[PDB]
Amino acid sequence: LVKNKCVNFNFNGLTGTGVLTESNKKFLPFQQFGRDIADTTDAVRDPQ
Amino acid sequence: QKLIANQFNSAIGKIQDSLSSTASALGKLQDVVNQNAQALNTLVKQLS
Ligand SMILES: *[C@@H]1O[C@H](CO)[C@@H](O[C@@H]2O[C@H](CO)[C@@H](O)[C@H](O)[C@H]2NC(C)=O)[C@H](O)[C@H]1NC(C)=O
Ligand SMILES: *[C@@H]1O[C@H](CO)[C@@H](O)[C@H](O)[C@H]1NC(C)=O
Repeated sequence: LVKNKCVNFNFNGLTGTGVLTESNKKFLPFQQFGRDIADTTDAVRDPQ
Repeated sequence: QKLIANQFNSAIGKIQDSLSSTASALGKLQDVVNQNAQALNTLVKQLS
């Protein structure tokens, strides 16, 4: 995993291009992907 | 002249209150801004 640098990511089959950063967002145990106003995925939970 | 001085200088005096105490004063301009921020915001939701 690479943080804070522009990368080409695949998380649980979700693919894209982003800058992976840490976050304080708190997902309920059953939630996996967060989404934005534009529905483009804002926040994911590192699976491992 | 003196009578007009008092009437003029007092007239400018009233503008301050009518501006500061009433939010609808600029309602033309505040709408011109609230149209773009409304049109762009909607243009982002279209991504959903
Ligand atoms: C014309 O009107 C003005 C006010 O609109 C008069 O000036 C006022 O006169 C009274 C005295 O009765 C004062 O108490 C006010 O302070 C005055 N106001 C101002 C702004 O000066 C003026 O006297 C009137 N002139 C005539 C000829 O009637
Ligand atoms: C994956 O393995 C690493 C060590 O190999 C371990 O630290 C991690 O907890 C594992 N993944 C998960 C989701 O626990």
